[PDB]
Amino acid sequence: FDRAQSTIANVDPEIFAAIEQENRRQEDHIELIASENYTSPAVMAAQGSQLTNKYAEGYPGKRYYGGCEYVDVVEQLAIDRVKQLFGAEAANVQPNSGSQANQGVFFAMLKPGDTIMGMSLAHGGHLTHGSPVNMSGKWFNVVSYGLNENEDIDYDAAEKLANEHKPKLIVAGASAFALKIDFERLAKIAKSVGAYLMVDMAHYAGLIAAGVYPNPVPHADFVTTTTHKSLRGPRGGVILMKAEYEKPINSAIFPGIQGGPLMHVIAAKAVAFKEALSPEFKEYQQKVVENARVLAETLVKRGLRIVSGRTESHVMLVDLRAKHITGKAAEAALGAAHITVNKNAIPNDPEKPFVTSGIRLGSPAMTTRGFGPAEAEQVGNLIADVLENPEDAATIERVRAQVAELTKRFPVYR
Amino acid sequence: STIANVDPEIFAAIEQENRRQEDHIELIASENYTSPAVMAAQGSQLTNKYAEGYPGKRYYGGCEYVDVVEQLAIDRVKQLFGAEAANVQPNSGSQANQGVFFAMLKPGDTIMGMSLAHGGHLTHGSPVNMSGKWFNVVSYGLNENEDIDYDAAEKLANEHKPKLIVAGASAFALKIDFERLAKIAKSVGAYLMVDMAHYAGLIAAGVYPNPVPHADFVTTTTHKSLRGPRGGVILMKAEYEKPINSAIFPGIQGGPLMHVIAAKAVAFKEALSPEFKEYQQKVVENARVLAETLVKRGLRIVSGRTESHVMLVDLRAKHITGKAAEAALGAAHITVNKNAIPNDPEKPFVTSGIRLGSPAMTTRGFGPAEAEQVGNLIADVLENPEDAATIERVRAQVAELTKRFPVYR
Ligand SMILES: Cc1ncc(COP(=O)(O)O)c(CNCC(=O)O)c1O
Ligand SMILES: Cc1ncc(COP(=O)(O)O)c(CNCC(=O)O)c1O
Repeated sequence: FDRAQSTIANVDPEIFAAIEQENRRQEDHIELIASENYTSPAVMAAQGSQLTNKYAEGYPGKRYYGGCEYVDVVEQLAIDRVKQLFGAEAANVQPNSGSQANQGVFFAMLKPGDTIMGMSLAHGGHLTHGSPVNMSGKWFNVVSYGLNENEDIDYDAAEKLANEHKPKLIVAGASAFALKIDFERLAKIAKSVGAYLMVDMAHYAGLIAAGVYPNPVPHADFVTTTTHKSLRGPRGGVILMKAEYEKPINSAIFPGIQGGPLMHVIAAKAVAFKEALSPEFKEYQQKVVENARVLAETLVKRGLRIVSGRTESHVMLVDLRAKHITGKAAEAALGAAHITVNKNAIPNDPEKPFVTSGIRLGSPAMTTRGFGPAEAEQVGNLIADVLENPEDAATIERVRAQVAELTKRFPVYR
Repeated sequence: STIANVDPEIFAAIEQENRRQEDHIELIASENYTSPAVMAAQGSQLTNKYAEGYPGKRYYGGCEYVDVVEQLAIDRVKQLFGAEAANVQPNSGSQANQGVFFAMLKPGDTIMGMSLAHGGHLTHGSPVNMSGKWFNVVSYGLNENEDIDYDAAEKLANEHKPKLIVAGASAFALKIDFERLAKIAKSVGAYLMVDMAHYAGLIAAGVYPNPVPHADFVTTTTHKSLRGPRGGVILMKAEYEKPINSAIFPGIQGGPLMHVIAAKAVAFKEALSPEFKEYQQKVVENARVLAETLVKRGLRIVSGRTESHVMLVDLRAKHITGKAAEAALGAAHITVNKNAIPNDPEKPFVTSGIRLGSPAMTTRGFGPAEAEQVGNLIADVLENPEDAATIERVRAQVAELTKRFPVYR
């Protein structure tokens, strides 16, 4: 237990080597997975702290164990800051993940077998929004809604579904949707059938905090989110709720579905929220939206199609059919050229779910490492180059060579 | 980008918590001090990676190096406990338990677990926990001798026919007869799940009976006596590998915390060393000596002895409640927690006992002599909890101990 002797290299050479290779992989690859980001050294330092040694069951000033004076300060700062970030009436910063945040809401307000509404997985919804192989879909009755012919959210069909099936709770938000979501319209739909509105803003949370994407907080009963992704924090979850749901939400997280919170991660959440309150963060998110638009614009110029026809956020879904390539094949080829994306089903995808006709692209990560409009356009063209000739070794080589020039010029961690 | 520069408030709070861990003798049985190497791992850049799925079977590309990490964690924890399969992704012990429930049960099914009043955990069927709110819970407890009442448990099993039986505890000092519990479960066609969270480190070192050969599922925290990062693990027989893995993902979790899994692997590496078995031998020794010392001073140990890291102290002969004992001891910089004893005459928030554990103090270097001194220091406070002179004298001696035995050097 000497900090000079107990280093990863000294204790575990294998793990040391793996972490080192992952550090270099993060430098040497252009990351375009929309859910990924690079969190600050300050954030990482916090969850590498001795706060992992503390059991702090309960809430600030209301713990089961003693000695929680300082972790109470930590958690309350996290609570106050995330409340300030989104203008929420109350908050819970203990969810271990985005999944647990969502489950926390379900446990608080629902009973197994209740009917819920959520965006279909096939049209950009998340697993925890009602997938039959997820708890949300196996232990509850799920009625899903999707997009219309214009590839915008079909609010009319959702309203008809709400009146027909009378859900106890409506889930909104997405893992792969490029446009602004009309939270006010959804709140009216939910109120019209006496349902709760839960918005999962995990992907947009950073953009919302900077005010470059609509805030669901004034409209929703509950707002759940991850602290990683566009919020650029540590890996974990947060529940935002109206004051009237403070008691059941806090009780649901503990002792409902969790035990001792990860106080070291909560500290990291607090550091991330502090960063998110700065003017620099708003400037970062403005560049996130700009880079995403430029990336989508460039792909359209090269003959690709964007689902919904445009992006109004950090993310886009690219229809690949014009280049006669599957999402799976595109993901692999792009990967060989050191560009990380992920395959993703498009609306009415003619391919199998594990094959798909599209790729999901996001700008938060590349924006964090300093990419601007010019680089975003270059990346778009590099992507198209691979898509038009995915198995040509010479093409992959040329692109990988240019990617190397970008990553050397824009290092992630200095 | 340091915490001090970026977030002065959080930095100061962390520094204060560092000092608090040094300046207090920690006897909360679930607490420990994990190594700098472990902390460094979950402070790594692996927090930047989404790795939904399992090694070699991810949704996303670029998982080559986190795959090496997770598989090292899986292989090492399999080796530590002789398990046929393992899942190292649970975010906590609670999620580890929920993973098993989601895999094998449907809402409304009947389960058996140790009662909370007799040392069981929240996730073993508490009505305000998921385990107890969405399932029908039949609890079993201790007999008159304050050992597990296996006869009553077998009768309850035959009567209520649970689909699953949970064993393990948060506050039980004796060796649990896992083989007996397995026979019971098999007789009624029930699964046996053992939650070994408190004993996992002792079990890895072979100083406490291993439930793995006898149970269908063994869940645990990676913190506590195993001395790793905060998180959970499921160990399971090979025939249940698929439903368990599927239940963790995409069942109840999403992206695993790869930085914490790396920290788990480092902790498992440490637990495989000869130094760890020697550590756990000292853990058992110090707990026994602590219990022995308290008995000489007139206190009583629930179950009459300890065979592990933990003990539940009956405080009634000293005419002090667990609540008062915890408060007075805390003032003297000795951290314990109140705990109800079997047939406790006091209200649940008052109790007639305190739970004590040796893992934390053993980790910072306490031996048999220090364990005995701590026992006497505790008894001094218990016998005069409101005496200012007694609290100060004990605090001064505690200060002498924490200075000679620093947690982090
Ligand atoms: C919208 C949304 N909500 C929750 C999650 C998962 O949270 P986790 O911390 O992984 O339990 C996600 C995750 N999706 C990953 C991705 O889109 O790549 C999500 O999108
Ligand atoms: C036996 C047992 N099982 C699960 C847990 C909690 O896991 P967590 O990571 O907190 O969700 C515990 C926890 N107990 C606290 C204590 O005993 O002090 C446990 O003992």
